[PDB]
Amino acid sequence: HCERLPYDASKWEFPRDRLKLGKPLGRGAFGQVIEADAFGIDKTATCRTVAVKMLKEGATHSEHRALMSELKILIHIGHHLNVVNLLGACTKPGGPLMVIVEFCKFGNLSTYLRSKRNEFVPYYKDFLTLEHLICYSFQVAKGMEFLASRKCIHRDLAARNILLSEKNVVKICDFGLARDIYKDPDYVRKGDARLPLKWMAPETIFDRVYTIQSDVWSFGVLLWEIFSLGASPYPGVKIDEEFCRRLKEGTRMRAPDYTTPEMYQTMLDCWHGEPSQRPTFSELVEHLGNLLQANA
Ligand SMILES: CNC(=O)c1ccccc1Sc1ccc2c(/C=C/c3ccccn3)n[nH]c2c1
Repeated sequence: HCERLPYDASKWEFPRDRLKLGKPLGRGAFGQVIEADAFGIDKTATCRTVAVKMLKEGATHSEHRALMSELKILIHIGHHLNVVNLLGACTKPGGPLMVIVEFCKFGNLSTYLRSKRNEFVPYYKDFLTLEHLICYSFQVAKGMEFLASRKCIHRDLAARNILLSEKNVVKICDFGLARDIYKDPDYVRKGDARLPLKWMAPETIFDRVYTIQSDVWSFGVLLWEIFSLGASPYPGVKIDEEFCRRLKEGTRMRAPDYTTPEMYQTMLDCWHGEPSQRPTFSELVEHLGNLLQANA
């Protein structure tokens, strides 16, 4: 019910003429994220690279409403290291709605990890290591625990919606309308929708129920993506009625190439058939914290 939420223009509004729009970072049918240079958005009189979401030719007022509600929910959520943070917005009539968040130098985590297969050692400068992988996992759990604390759920948690910034900081985001879900193989036709089926819990697939505990299922798939170094889930499996049936039956992915035994058990835990029996994000934070320390 985001339509009832506040937008405080005195706090968030940023002049469109102080934004210099650059190259696209992601394009969907109706939306896009573009790299931009912003003058003084978060520090007095200093230029800052940012990411701005706005609509595209083809969009209608209903996409505009959805983008406005995205802005309001980002205000409600507030700041945490492990979520992409809102820096401002352009909402003034006469120009397009723009939602401005921090820029994350390395882009999405799925693409990034997939590029590091020849630059990974379990235990070489700028090589990824097992510690990196556990560290990213822990950070995303911290960010999700934070989102849950705000009574929000993600609904599209996946490595493609995690960004890598400087100093090995990862941030949860959602490309949303700025992803071409009609051309993206990760989204599969189900009725009138294109859904991220490989990341979805059985209750979401079958009952269209979304909760924080269904986000936990997705987090388990995210873990598999991290510890496969950006591989595509359910390798060599057609995503159809048979896939969904077997998932309800209890079929799970095998251990990915770069996992530890306890990381794989954590994936299986997140994939409990019973939502209430999956760990919470708070439990995951504690566990991943211990695993990180054990690695060190
Ligand atoms: C919930 N809404 C959002 O997450 C959101 C809001 C406003 C603007 C964008 C986003 S999502 C997003 C997507 C990509 C980014 C990037 C960087 C992308 C990048 C960087 C290098 C190479 C390729 N891509 N930084 N920040 C981003 C935020």
